[PDB]
Amino acid sequence: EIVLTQSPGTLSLSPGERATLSCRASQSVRSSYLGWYQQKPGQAPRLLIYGASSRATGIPDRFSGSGSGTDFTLTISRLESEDFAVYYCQQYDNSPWTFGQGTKVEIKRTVAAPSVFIFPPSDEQLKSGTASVVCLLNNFYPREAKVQWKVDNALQSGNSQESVTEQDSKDSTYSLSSTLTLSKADYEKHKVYACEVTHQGLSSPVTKSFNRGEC
Amino acid sequence: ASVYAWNRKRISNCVADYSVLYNSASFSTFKCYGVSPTKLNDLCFTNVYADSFVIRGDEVRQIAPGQTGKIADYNYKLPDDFTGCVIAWNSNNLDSKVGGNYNYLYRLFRKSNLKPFERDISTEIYQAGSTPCNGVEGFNCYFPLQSYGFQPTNGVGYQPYRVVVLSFELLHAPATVCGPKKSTNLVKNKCVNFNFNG
Amino acid sequence: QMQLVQSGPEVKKPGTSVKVSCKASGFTFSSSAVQWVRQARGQHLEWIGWIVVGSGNTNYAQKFQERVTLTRDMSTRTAYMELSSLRSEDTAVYYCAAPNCNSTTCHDGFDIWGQGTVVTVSSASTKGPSVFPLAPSSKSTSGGTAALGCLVKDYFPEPVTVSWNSGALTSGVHTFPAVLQSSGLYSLSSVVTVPSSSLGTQTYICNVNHKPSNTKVDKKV
Repeated sequence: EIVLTQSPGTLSLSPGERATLSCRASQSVRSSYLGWYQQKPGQAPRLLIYGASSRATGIPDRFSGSGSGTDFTLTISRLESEDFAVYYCQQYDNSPWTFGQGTKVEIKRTVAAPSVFIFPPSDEQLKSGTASVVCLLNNFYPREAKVQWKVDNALQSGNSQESVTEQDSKDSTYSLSSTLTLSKADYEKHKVYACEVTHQGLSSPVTKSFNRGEC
Repeated sequence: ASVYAWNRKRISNCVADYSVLYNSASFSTFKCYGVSPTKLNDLCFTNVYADSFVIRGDEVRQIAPGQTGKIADYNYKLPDDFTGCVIAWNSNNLDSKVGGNYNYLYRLFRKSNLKPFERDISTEIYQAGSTPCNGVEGFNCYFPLQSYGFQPTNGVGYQPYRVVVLSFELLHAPATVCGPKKSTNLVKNKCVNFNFNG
Repeated sequence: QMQLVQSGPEVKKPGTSVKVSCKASGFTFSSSAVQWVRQARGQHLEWIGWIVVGSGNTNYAQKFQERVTLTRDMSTRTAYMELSSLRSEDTAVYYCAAPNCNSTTCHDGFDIWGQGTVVTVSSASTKGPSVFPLAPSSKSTSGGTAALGCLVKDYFPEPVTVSWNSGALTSGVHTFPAVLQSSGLYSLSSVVTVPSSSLGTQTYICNVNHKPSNTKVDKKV
């Protein structure tokens, strides 16, 4: 009963620069009933701004919302390393109380290279009657990058599990590993498997491949 | 009546028969603060006030001087030097219905505790926040009156009780509300020790 | 201290009903209100419902309207939520939140938050993990920094705690989040960067852990 589209989709700035989030409602709401919350990775969210313009207790003085008619704002007037989290807007008007999608802030770092890696199967697994090949990407920036699978120079679109670790603290990159699982029947009939990466920090995809029978 | 809008009746110019209401064998609770109940017919006052309402069995303890809770703070308060009686009994037959009775209410939200013998019927929306309510219910703007769930299959703890509180006021007036006076048989032609009315 | 203390993680099966509670302490609980929300892993928050402590009036969203109940007990100052007719699409973290109130007038936003209870819905039986060797290929890297790690497959339910050298060497490792597959068993992998000069001259053993089956294993690779 209320549409709260949140902008921007993601926020990518260095520690010190200033940010302006916004929550846009598709109907009128009163500024006395909108709140901004912050959740750090893994913890329970903590209230930041109540009444769309009034700070909370314990929050620093740097933080300050604005809260106009139906079109609400949130100005973070300097960004720390503490500040990178996700932020949500909630409305308390009698209609179903809704949340926004939530904006995530990431630290602007340097475009790093996703070194393609591969790992063959293992006899421990190939005693169990299975098959699995993993292609690794580590210490690259930004997050966006795609891995594809080759099996005798062909893709496999079903049974491809990809995961990515959250941003580090020391180097501040992402590292994602994709696993391609088969049956030991399948791996017993096919030989050569390959993967490649697509990222901005490079010009062309770079290949890390291997062939069966040679560990 | 409901406890938040209890009904008062002023009784005067009549011969109260207090000791007959004493032994009804009907009232679960009978207390008398400041007046002994075995001597009710020989102390007579100017006005007697009767207050009647309905509460639940577990809150009857609160209807007494010096007690606090929800009834004694937002609905009905008795002073420290109350002189009178409190009478209550169980009326589950008349005040409860299968599934509940939803005609008896009680105030739950108020800014401050009531002064003794003060009656409020205001139904403005209670502001539990620092946010102006403008008469629309929601967050931190609650309606102050909660209904009683009077169901006939409860225990005696949640079972309805009817309460009547008698306040014996004495001002400097010639005390119109006096009790009955026994008048023995009349004997003649013997040296007797008479006491006619005066 | 102003806090809500919540119950423990729960594992349930589809079609059953689950009941979670959080106890209030440190403030005047009798005037506040409590709202319940939920969150999947990495997803947006979703509003479940809210309830007034005093009167007991409740409100639920359209999605959960017919299959949730919110109740409270003033005697012990506890709030309860029961969710019925379960589905596999309800595995998430549940939070209860209330404003700080003290008996006269109180705050205008949900400031106090619980720590959240993790509710898992799966018909799979409790199993135990297996650890497999991510072979460092003899020449996968020229002597720079090379990758070597551990596969963990077929463990249920979460979580599995991993380490190397009895925990001692922690520089340069990445422990990946769990992945939920068709077979119901989760699967996470842990990797380390050490040159090929290390793989023949440095020593590593892999440590895996699962207490609900008491599982401690070591895999030379």
